[PDB]
Amino acid sequence: KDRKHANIRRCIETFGRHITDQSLERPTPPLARGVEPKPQPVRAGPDTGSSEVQIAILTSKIRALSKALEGHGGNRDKNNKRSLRRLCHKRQRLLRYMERKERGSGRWHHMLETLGLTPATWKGQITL
Amino acid sequence: ITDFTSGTQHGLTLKKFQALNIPISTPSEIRPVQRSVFEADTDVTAFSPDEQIQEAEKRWKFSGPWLAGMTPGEFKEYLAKTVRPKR
Amino acid sequence: GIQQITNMCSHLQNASRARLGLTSLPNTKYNLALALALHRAGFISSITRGGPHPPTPEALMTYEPEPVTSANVATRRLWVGLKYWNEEPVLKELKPISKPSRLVTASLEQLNRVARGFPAGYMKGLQLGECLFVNTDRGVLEVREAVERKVGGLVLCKVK
Amino acid sequence: GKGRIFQAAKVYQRASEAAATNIVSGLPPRNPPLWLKAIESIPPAEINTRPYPIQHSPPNPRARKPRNLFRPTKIVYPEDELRRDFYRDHPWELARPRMIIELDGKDARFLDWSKGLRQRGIPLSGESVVQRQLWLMENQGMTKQEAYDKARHEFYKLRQLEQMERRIAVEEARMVGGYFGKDLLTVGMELENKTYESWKKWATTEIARQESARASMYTNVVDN
Amino acid sequence: PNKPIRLPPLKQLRVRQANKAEENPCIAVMSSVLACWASAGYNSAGCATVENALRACMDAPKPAPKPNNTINYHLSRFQERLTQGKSK
Amino acid sequence: ISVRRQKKLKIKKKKYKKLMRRTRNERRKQDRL
RNA sequence: AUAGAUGAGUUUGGUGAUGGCUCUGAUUGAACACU
RNA sequence: GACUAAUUACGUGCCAGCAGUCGCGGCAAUACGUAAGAGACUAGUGUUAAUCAUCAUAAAUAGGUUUAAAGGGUACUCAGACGGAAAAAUUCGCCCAAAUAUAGGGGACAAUUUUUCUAGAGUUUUAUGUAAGAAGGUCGUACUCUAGAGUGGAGAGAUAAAAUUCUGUGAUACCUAGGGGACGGGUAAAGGCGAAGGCAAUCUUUUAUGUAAAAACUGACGUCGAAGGACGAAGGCAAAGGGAACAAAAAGGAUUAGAUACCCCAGUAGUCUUUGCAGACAAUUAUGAAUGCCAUAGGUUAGAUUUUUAAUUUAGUCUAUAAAUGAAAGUGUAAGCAUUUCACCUCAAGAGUAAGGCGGCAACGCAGGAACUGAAAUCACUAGACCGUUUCUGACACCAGCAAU
RNA sequence: CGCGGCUCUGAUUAGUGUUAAGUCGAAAUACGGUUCGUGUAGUGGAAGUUGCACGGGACUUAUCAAUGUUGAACAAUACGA
RNA sequence: AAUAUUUUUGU
Ligand SMILES: [K+]
Ligand SMILES: [K+]
Ligand SMILES: [K+]
Ligand SMILES: [K+]
Ligand SMILES: [K+]
Ligand SMILES: [K+]
Ligand SMILES: [K+]
Ligand SMILES: [K+]
Ligand SMILES: [Mg+2]
Ligand SMILES: [Mg+2]
Ligand SMILES: [Mg+2]
Ligand SMILES: [Mg+2]
Ligand SMILES: [Mg+2]
Ligand SMILES: [Mg+2]
Ligand SMILES: [Mg+2]
Ligand SMILES: [Mg+2]
Ligand SMILES: [Mg+2]
Ligand SMILES: [Mg+2]
Ligand SMILES: [Mg+2]
Ligand SMILES: [Mg+2]
Ligand SMILES: [Mg+2]
Ligand SMILES: [Mg+2]
Ligand SMILES: [Mg+2]
Ligand SMILES: [Mg+2]
Ligand SMILES: [Mg+2]
Ligand SMILES: [Mg+2]
Ligand SMILES: [Mg+2]
Ligand SMILES: [Mg+2]
Ligand SMILES: [Mg+2]
Ligand SMILES: [Mg+2]
Ligand SMILES: [Mg+2]
Ligand SMILES: [Mg+2]
Ligand SMILES: [Mg+2]
Ligand SMILES: [Mg+2]
Ligand SMILES: [Mg+2]
Ligand SMILES: [Mg+2]
Ligand SMILES: [Mg+2]
Ligand SMILES: [Mg+2]
Ligand SMILES: [Mg+2]
Ligand SMILES: [Mg+2]
Ligand SMILES: [Mg+2]
Ligand SMILES: [Mg+2]
Ligand SMILES: [Mg+2]
Ligand SMILES: [Mg+2]
Ligand SMILES: [Mg+2]
Ligand SMILES: [Mg+2]
Ligand SMILES: [Mg+2]
Ligand SMILES: [Mg+2]
Ligand SMILES: [Mg+2]
Ligand SMILES: [Mg+2]
Ligand SMILES: [Mg+2]
Ligand SMILES: [Mg+2]
Ligand SMILES: [Mg+2]
Ligand SMILES: [Mg+2]
Ligand SMILES: [Mg+2]
Repeated sequence: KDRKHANIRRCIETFGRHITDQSLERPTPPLARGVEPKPQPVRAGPDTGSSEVQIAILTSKIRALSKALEGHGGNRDKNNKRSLRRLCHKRQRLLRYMERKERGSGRWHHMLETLGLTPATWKGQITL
Repeated sequence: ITDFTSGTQHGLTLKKFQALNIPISTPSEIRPVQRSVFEADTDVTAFSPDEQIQEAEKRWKFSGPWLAGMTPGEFKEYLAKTVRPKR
Repeated sequence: GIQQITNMCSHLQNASRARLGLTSLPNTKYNLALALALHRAGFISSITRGGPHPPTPEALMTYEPEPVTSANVATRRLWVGLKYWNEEPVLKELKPISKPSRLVTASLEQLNRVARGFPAGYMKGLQLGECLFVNTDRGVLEVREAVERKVGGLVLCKVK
Repeated sequence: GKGRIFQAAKVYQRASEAAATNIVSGLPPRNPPLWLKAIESIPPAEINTRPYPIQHSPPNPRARKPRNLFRPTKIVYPEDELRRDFYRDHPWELARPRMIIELDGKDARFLDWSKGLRQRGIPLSGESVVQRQLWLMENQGMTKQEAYDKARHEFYKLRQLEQMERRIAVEEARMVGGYFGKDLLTVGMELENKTYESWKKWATTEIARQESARASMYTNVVDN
Repeated sequence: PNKPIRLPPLKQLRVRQANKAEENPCIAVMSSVLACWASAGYNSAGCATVENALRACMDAPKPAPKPNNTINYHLSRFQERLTQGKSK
Repeated sequence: ISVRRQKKLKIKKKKYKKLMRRTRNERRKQDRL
């Protein structure tokens, strides 16, 4: 549990939109036709709700659980088989939304290559 | 129904005590010195930040609790919810 | 969407059924449209938007609401004044017609028939006291207003 | 549905229609009830309509979905906080009986709290101190504690004289041949005797009763 | 610990046996007689004083019935007020 | 469904369960399991 | 096309429901029986 | 005969016959067969068959599923339906408005799309609380086995009563010392936890939701969800362990008219562990999931705030009510007012059956008719009667006594 | 000519419907005289019955050993069922 | 307080 909340601090420090707005070259999606960029108010705190941070936090829970189900006696834990299916499906709905919302922005590619999220994680149907 | 009860248990007990014709004096530690309670020096509740400790001995109505009296749990609640948010 | 008007129809019934003086509704462009039609028809007393608490009843009409910006739009609400007369509510029934699953659109030739107590399409004739509200280009009018303006549109609900 | 259809508010509408025409068609309607014209112009009031009750305190502004919007609110005044402070510092002030039975309701007409604690119509009690404190605290711009001390000391000087009168008034009456009845101290003790005696009867009866239980535990019926 | 609940609506709030049931006193004296015979014996002398008490009991007249208790009447006055109501 | 009517279904399912046992071997000879 | 919307018998010790069946209305490129 | 407009007499006697439905006929039948009268249609009149309507009786308009036919065992989820706020582009959907209308007008709503917004749904800040789940280990009361040629020396256990049975090869009872398996006392509550199934000794390790309070963050990312896949009580199959206790089977002793039974002496699978199959349950709240909304009171669970005494308040759960709703019983955080979406129902019986097929080692499961026979099946309530049903009230009803048969 | 489908028929054999008047028991409805049903696995001429877990459509059908009080004297022009 | 023999049938 200590690593759980320590990793949550790493995800916010790596994929936090307040840190990637300057570490990346083109984080935001490309502007649309007729749309002009305007200044927006500054954030009053760390970005912890963006789909990037959430997808990373779900990747940390999927590894801790999937690793516990593959360990000794992990097959006997038939009640957490649903917990894993709910983390992969919850992550599928954020990747399916962030895909069309980010329109292929650099901030969207930094999350895939860093976490290794391939199309099999959100594109089709996840059947475990 | 109006839940009532006879009040003579305390109503007449006050009339009995007042029939003894004795005042109330500050406690004395064991030269008897019976000092009255209602006096401008001791019987005072209003104060100012100028009065030092030498005048705090006269007051009788304090805002803070008595530490030695509070229980270990009542003391924790005081330290955390009344003292800690005052630094 | 039409789901909001359906919730508004049910709530206004539950409020009248409970004999409540005031009633709150979510502040939306669609709800204000039908509310003005009910008020213009004579079913509700007044419409004033305010915070989560009802305005001062003594100065309801004189109430001066604050501007609606993004800092308070999530808390605004439409406060409607219900009517009760002769030991009977004036807005007893608010049966809807166009539901989220199906939107019913009526023509001018059909509203002219429904306005005189004759069925037409998925609607029924209007009897004494009944009333039908239609959402058209000229706003949320009454079947007799839309018939006068010679327009059709989307049927919202039937009021008794 | 345990209730019944009460149409008490429509007795006129119903009686007015039943008296408009005659059951025997072809004849004029008979005279209506004598009460139909008396309340002709006095309709009933609107009942069963929940309004927004009077708010005796600023309602919670931070609530986004507030409940109990049709619930009467509690009536709290600035004096409630002063009454609790005084009567807690003077608990035995509650033993002094106080009548809450009004005579004609016109008691607050002669109360001028700029004069002092002693007012017309009301007795000198913890309320006079509260009303005097609230005046000084508001008009004279005194603090809660400052006004409390001033109004509290005036209360003591008046109570002291009351206790001194009882002592001197009795001592003064005996110096001229004035005798009195049984004081409260003596009457109180006599009552305890009658009760203590009744307890003694209950103690001796139960004590003897327990002896039988102690002897009945063991068995000695053989009479060895 | 929780406090006593508010009883549901009942048909009648009453106690079955209002007035206590008096136990025959001589039945207790007989038990003492049967105790002597068990330990001492039947044709013995230790049960003399106990057997005599059993004869004197059955000879004495039984007490008179006590006045009935009026508890059930007062329970019926405060039923709807103490409980949730009356059901029928 | 009442209990009286449930007992009607109880007798039907039992007589069938009891029949499929008696004719189990016969249905095995003819390859009708 | 603005007059066009209808019921009845029958389960029960009985009441109220549910749910069938039957009759009431119109008709046939009809058949049969008596005419 | 009634439905259905229109009556008597005689004969017949559950026979002969009548009948669309309910029904009629057992020796004084308005119902059968004659005679007369009466009611009606008319060159037509009846009957049979068929179709529509009756039937909201497959309900798109326009139904319903707590107890009457009918809610799937579960919810994560692909497709698919449905789903906020304030603006804009496009379609010109929708409307004028047709005649399958050229070309336009109106802009509320609708479809695709764009920009913003925070009320929905989510994330962070170790919450508290908690028998969800899993791994590796242990603890204890009782039980049982072995030994101490223990103490003691004739009974014990069983049942309503007994018998089979145990014991002189020393039992039961009372101890000592070694083991051996599974169980979970109190705490404990209308309490709580999980999608459900279900989860209650204890330590360490391990795992996903959820709830309260404030702030911050993302900015409609939402709900439902055929199918597939996963999970799924007890019992069961397969393999290897374990085996104290309980106990289908098999077996014996009693009870009884008979007794496979209920009871008893004993007792194998099985229950437990590990790895698979299996997928049926009163898998229940007889009530799918979810959203919006409707007046109070008394308890209770985990929090929060406070003038922490005692009152507010968020999310649950449980009793009793109002308006209301319902066939009623009753519900009343819903079985109400509405909406979304999936599953399912269309008289009884045959039947959840047959056949072909699919899954499985098997047991069985999924899916799923028709023929034959009917006018009824079915629900809630009301008042009684009954109860090897409770508490009472009368009576030679009984007890007791005497007399008699 | 072969394969597959389809119709009819088949010794023998199974289920179900109907039929007032037969035989054997008495399972359910009351605590139905062993609580009844659901699932599953056995068993018995038959209905039934047995193990295991589960449901109430059965026990909310619940109704005092807290035994129930000298709660401020008395007399007065006060007070007066 | 923890008690429990048996007792079928009715055109
Ligand atoms: K348009
Ligand atoms: K021995
Ligand atoms: K929960
Ligand atoms: K045994
Ligand atoms: K499986
Ligand atoms: K509550
Ligand atoms: K069949
Ligand atoms: K019951
Ligand atoms: Mg296990
Ligand atoms: Mg059913
Ligand atoms: Mg009946
Ligand atoms: Mg019906
Ligand atoms: Mg007639
Ligand atoms: Mg009949
Ligand atoms: Mg005839
Ligand atoms: Mg002709
Ligand atoms: Mg269900
Ligand atoms: Mg299934
Ligand atoms: Mg099922
Ligand atoms: Mg256009
Ligand atoms: Mg934005
Ligand atoms: Mg913001
Ligand atoms: Mg939120
Ligand atoms: Mg914790
Ligand atoms: Mg020996
Ligand atoms: Mg052990
Ligand atoms: Mg359960
Ligand atoms: Mg326990
Ligand atoms: Mg879902
Ligand atoms: Mg599925
Ligand atoms: Mg199993
Ligand atoms: Mg097993
Ligand atoms: Mg085996
Ligand atoms: Mg036997
Ligand atoms: Mg197991
Ligand atoms: Mg279960
Ligand atoms: Mg579902
Ligand atoms: Mg609970
Ligand atoms: Mg309730
Ligand atoms: Mg309803
Ligand atoms: Mg059927
Ligand atoms: Mg099936
Ligand atoms: Mg088959
Ligand atoms: Mg009855
Ligand atoms: Mg006799
Ligand atoms: Mg006799
Ligand atoms: Mg003789
Ligand atoms: Mg043949
Ligand atoms: Mg039985
Ligand atoms: Mg029986
Ligand atoms: Mg039985
Ligand atoms: Mg059973
Ligand atoms: Mg057997
Ligand atoms: Mg029963
Ligand atoms: Mg019979």
